[PDB]
Order: sequence, then structure tokens, then C-alpha cells
Amino acid sequence: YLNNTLVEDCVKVRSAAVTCLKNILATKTGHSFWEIYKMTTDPMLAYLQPFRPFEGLDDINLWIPLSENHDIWIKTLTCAFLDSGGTKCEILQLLKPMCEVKTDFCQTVLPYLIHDILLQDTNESWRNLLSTHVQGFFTSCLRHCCLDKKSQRTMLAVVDYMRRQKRPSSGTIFNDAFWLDLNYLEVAKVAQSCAAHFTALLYAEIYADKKSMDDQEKRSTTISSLSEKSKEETGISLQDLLLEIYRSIGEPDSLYGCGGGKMLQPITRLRTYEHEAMWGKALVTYDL
Amino acid sequence: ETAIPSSTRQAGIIQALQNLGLCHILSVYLKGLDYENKDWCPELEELHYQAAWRNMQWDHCGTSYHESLYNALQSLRDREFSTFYESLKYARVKEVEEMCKRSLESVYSLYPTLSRLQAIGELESIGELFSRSVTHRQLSEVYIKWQKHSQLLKDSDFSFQEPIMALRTVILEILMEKEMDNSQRECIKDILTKHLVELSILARTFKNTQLPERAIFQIKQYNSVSCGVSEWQLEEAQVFWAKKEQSLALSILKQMIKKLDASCAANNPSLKLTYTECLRVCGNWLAETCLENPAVIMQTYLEKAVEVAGNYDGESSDELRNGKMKA
Ligand SMILES: [Zn+2]
Repeated sequence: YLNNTLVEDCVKVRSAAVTCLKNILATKTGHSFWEIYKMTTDPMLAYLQPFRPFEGLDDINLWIPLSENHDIWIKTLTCAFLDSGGTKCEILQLLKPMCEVKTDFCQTVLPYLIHDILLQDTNESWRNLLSTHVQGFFTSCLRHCCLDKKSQRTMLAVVDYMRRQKRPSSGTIFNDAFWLDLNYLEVAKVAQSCAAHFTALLYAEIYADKKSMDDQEKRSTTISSLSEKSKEETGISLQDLLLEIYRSIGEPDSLYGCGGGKMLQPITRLRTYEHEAMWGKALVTYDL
Repeated sequence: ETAIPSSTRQAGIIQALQNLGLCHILSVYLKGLDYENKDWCPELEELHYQAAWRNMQWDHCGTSYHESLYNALQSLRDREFSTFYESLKYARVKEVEEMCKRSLESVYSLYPTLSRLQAIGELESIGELFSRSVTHRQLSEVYIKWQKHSQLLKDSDFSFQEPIMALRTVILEILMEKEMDNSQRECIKDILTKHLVELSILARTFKNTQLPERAIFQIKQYNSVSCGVSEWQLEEAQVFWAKKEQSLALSILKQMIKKLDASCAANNPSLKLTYTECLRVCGNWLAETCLENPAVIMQTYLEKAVEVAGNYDGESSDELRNGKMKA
């Protein structure tokens, strides 16, 4: 990415990029990278040959200063994360001068620095704080607050990247998807607001599995029970979100599973009428 | 088709919208006609007044029958009786003279006039009842008289009965609107619900599904669900069955059965008879659609209904023996 951003017209960005090249390329990590990377047949070797803590993060305003200030928000998040002692790798510490002027770098390295910080977390000290802050951010987004889609899509990308990270302890992909203590219904609704139907459906399934596991361990459960429990606790009905996902995705026969053709609520009846192209009764239903 | 002259094309469109259960759409369409067309012909003005009184559009301001009916309804809503009685008398005189001026010779032509005069008489009776006060016994006797007369109108056509039912619904809505909070309000609400369900069966027997749906919507607007489901849930299930929505009706009826058989506690014989009717309806539906083998559904529904009816037949009432015979 540094090589890609080194060839732009702006001079500050390329100066920062070459300084980063000189910094990381002079470390032992750069030497090990060169030793591993010398065997491949890539002209990048020719290109790069000549170049050879919790107090500062707890702030409700710092996490959501989103009033047409997405770039400032990501920049200040990156600065506050790098200045803390959580970061350990030199390459994850010396990127400050360049990321301050490049907007896309902050977005593309925020999940990397988050994962690096959570790797060295002890006794879930950082895990709980980050989970609470991310949950608060999602709740703020769900407020009726009119935030630009860039923040939600960046957070969805971060969550998707963190879902693919292997847990240091023994576990499965189910434990991998729960790197942070979150309920995925809110993230699914956010993805629905961003037209990310597949990710929203996956997150809804993950949340349903988590609720089922929690109920099973509490005892040691139909779709309507889960929907009413989500409405009571979270405030958002899971059944309606699943119906919206199955309708907007265009799948032929998927809305009937969530209650299509068997739900007394007028909304489901209207959705079924639209899906089955029964416009004659649909118009009567809308008027009625 | 645009070749039809607008003199009758607009009337046909309005009639089709009325018979399709569309009220707000008809109101907006009529407002658009008023915007695009300035002058009003007698026929379209009469249809406008009919839609105004039928939809309770009190915002909109010789006189036709529908105009006189709307004026009488507005006067009744304003606690004015002199103009109300005068308007009803004028409507009666106009209808009688218009009917007798023609050559007659046809029985079928008498039916609309008879229906209009019956509506005027019903409004007169309502005004007499509401002249000074309303009591439970008076409302009960009025409702039983109306039900008896509707029984006399079983063989009549739905076209001549629909205005009567619409006027009755409007009257009950007006009484509900201007009723103080007491047990009388509950009695009027129950009477309104019963009238709406009777209208639902009346329209269902004439291959109509939009008016029963509107009646169920009004019931849901007024009545509320509870632990013990009433007969209007069963009526909604039947209406959805008539709309070729077999799955939804079956699911609703199964939910009703699950609610009834777990929280019956012999609270009311009416609940017992409606449970028996629901079981019989479910058995008939499963027999007709054949979603399951007869062996289990028969024992689950038909014998259960038979034994429920036979275990509490100590009153020998007609409303129980007819249900037992039907089961
Ligand atoms: Zn907002």
C-alpha cells in the first residue's frame, strides 16, 4: 500500500511514504521480510532495493464526533490508538506521520491496529472496553443519528476482518466470530441500512446462534420467541429484519420461512402480496 | 375504455370503487375530479354526498336522497333534531314522488326505493332513541329488531342490503364517538362488533371479501385481543379462508384452538360454543384440503367438539343445540 500511495501527485503523501519506507526497511522486521521475500519473482524487489493507556481512549465524544467529520473521526481514532501503549510492532507504531494525511490509510489499517492491540490484551482489559465502545457507536448509529454511510461501511469492514482472525486460544470459527463481546443484531440492522444483505443475514444467524447457546447454558425457542425477546431487550424485532433481508435479496422462496403467508400483521401480508404480484388485493390492503 | 361518455363512465368507476372496498382512494379520485372539473352534475354530486356520508367525511360541506341523508347525519352529530326531522321528511317525500311519477310495472324497481325508505326509517328510529338518552334495554331491543328484520331480508339481494348495513355501521360509529365512558360504551361496542360480524357473513355469502375485511379492520380498531379470543377472530379466519388464503386462516384457527384449550376454565358457555365451532371448522378445512390423514385430525377435532358440546348441554339453549347439530 505504501508503494501504491508513493506514486501520487501530492508531495506530502509521497514524502511521508518514503520516510515510512526508510523507517520500516531499516528494522529487523524489514530484514526478515526481505529474506523471506527474496525467493519470489516479483519486480517489487527492484523497486525497494535502493531503500535498503486506558485513560486516553474513554471518551463518548471521541468515538462519535460524526457531523460531516468522518475523516477527522478516523484520523483521531488512529492517533488515539497509536499514541497508547497497546501497539507493540514497530510497523504498527511508526505509521503515524503518513496516516495523518492519507484518509484511506486510516480506514485500511484501523482493523490491523485493533487486532494488534487485542493480541496483547491481558485479562480482557482492552476487550471489554473496545466491545462497549463499539456497541455504543452502533447504538448511536441506530438512533432514529443520520450518520454518513462511510463510517458504517468502515466499521462493517473492520468487523469482517476481525471475524477472520484466529483466536490465540483453542476454539472454532464460532469463537472466532466473537472476538468482541457484541450482539450482532444491531450490526445486522446497520448492514441492512447499508444494503449489505449477505453480511446482515450472516450476523443475524450468528446472533441467533449466540442467543440459543446462552439459553442452553442457562437451562443447564421458536423464531417468534427470539423476535419478541429481541424486541423486549434490544428494541429491534429480528423477524422483521430477516423478512427485509430475504425480500431485498431477491431470492425466490425465502420470505415464507420467516412467517410469509402465516402472519396476521398487515406488513407481512403486504410483503407477500407484492412478492406474489397479487396487486388487486394488495391495493385493497394498502387502502384498508 | 375511453369511448364511453363521461356522464356514466365516472358513475361506473365510482360504483366499482365502492364495491371494491376502496374508500380513501375513491375520496382522492373524487377530489381530483373536483379539481379538474368545476361544475357538478346531479348524478356526480349525489355520488359525492354518498361517499361523504359513507366515509364519515364531515369536512366536506332539490337535494338528493344521499344529500338529505348526509345532512340528517350531520344534524344528528350536532345534536340538532328539527332540521334532521325536516330533512328526513323531505327525503321521504322526494323518494315517494320520484318513485310514483314513473310508469312502474316492474317489481324490481321497487326494491331500491324500499331500501332507501327502510334506511330513512332506521335513521328515524335512531334519532328517536338518541333524542334524550340511551339505555341498555333500548339498544338491545333495537338490535334484536334489526337482526329479526335482517332475517326477513335473507332472500333479498346484496345490492339492496349493502346501503342498510353501511348506514347501520355509520350510526354505530357515531354512537361510539359520542358516548361517555361507562358500561353503556361497552354495550355499544359489543353491539357494533356483532353488527360488523353479521355484515361479514352477509357479504361472504354473496362472494364479497373486501367489505368483510373492512369490518374486521374496524373490529380490530375498536376491539382488542386478550387471553380469551372472541368470535371475531374466527370471523377473520373465515374471511381469510374466503380470500383463498388457506394457510393464514389455518394458522390463525390453530392459534385460536391452542389459546382456547389451554385457558378455557369454563369461563363462559359462549366461549365453549365458539370453541366447538372453531373445532368443527378446522376439521372441515382439514377434510377438504387433506393436509393430514383423517385418523388423527378426526380424533383431534371432531370428537373433541362433540364431547365438549355434549358435556355441558344442561341448558338446552337453541344457540347450543344448533351448534351441536352442526358438529
Ligand atoms: Zn439523525
